[PDB]
Amino acid sequence: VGLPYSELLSRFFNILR
Amino acid sequence: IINRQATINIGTIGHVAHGKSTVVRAISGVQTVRFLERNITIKLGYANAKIYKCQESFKSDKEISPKCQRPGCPGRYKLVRHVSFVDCPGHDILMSTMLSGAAVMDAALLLIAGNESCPQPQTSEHLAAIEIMKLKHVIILQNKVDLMREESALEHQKSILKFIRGTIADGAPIVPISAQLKYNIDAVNEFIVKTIPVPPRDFMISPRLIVIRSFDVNKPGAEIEDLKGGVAGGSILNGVFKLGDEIEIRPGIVTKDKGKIQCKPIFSNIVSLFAEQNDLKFAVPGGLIGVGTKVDPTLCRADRLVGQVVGAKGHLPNIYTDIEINYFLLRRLLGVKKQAKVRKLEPNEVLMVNIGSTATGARVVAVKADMARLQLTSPACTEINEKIALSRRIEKHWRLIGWATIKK
Repeated sequence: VGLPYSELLSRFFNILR
Repeated sequence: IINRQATINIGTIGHVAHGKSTVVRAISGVQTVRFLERNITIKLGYANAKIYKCQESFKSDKEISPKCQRPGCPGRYKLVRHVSFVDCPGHDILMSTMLSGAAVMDAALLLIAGNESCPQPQTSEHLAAIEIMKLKHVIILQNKVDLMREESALEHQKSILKFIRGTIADGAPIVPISAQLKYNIDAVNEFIVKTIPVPPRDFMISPRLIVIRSFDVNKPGAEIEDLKGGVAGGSILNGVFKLGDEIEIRPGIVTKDKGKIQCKPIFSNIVSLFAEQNDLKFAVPGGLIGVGTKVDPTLCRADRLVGQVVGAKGHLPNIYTDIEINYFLLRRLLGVKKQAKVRKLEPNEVLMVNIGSTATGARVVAVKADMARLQLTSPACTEINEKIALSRRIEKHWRLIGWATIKK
């Protein structure tokens, strides 16, 4: 399943050091 | 919140130099055991992860610490589950320790890095072993995303999704995480609760224990006046154990060497039980529990208790030398970087046969269409049927061929 994954990846890229 | 031990065995699989131990450290906190005397028997770590959900948001409710001050709500977290980690090796030579860990497991965690190549030989070999030994509850995790770009990580996801089509598993959750940076761990803890249901496990089933690791507590400086017994790092899948029960280690013992050996299974009584952190009286099946037996600390030193079956008193598991196997072969070999077609089994050839946890070198006596007769050099016990994964010497080190079942 690859539909809520893209929202989790975009959340990860937003919060990075 | 009351202290409770492991409910379900969850393992972690990946590749070498990825950082599987760093992923375990990010989820739970306590570092891996392997990194001389204690713990050392098989290549596996030990760390307990805590799942406490705040239902006073969505994924952030499941927290590492029991006290809730992070998600927003001042109210304390509720008890859901306590899990144990059994980290399996991701190497081509270390195959027997992986298949021993797969029988212990009930759920799996796959790790694929972004920057590296899409079809990895070891992870496909771990996926094949999962399909053989029934471990369908798999969560796919992306290891490193920050090194990769915005579009490249999305293209890597599409190549993983296209790869998982012909396999038995259809609906597996995918999460993007980081081990060193510590992010999105709460989402993984949410998926563990939701996607994995606990299988039915009752008091009725006769007690059986599978020993993986060997603990001996002998301290430098301390005198011989205070000695600790040989603790066995075993896992229970059926039957509830308590303090003060008789145990026999089935396969046998080498204590005396012209003539013949006529020895019984190694008898031992439970002295102490080690679960979670504190001393507990009951042993709930579905977790790694250090059973402190009367057996000597010299026997539980290093490489002696690696894949040995244990039965409770008043029960007789049979010892076999000639085993009847019902084998099925795969199309092409998995584990190699050139992929070659699997040839027919030749008479009299050494094969590493992994019956659950037991590591034995077996020779083929008779070759048929579906069944094969195998002679074992070292004795291995059979209780019910047991899930088996076969491995052969074709190119340098051991390679997986297919699956087998004992018909006895």
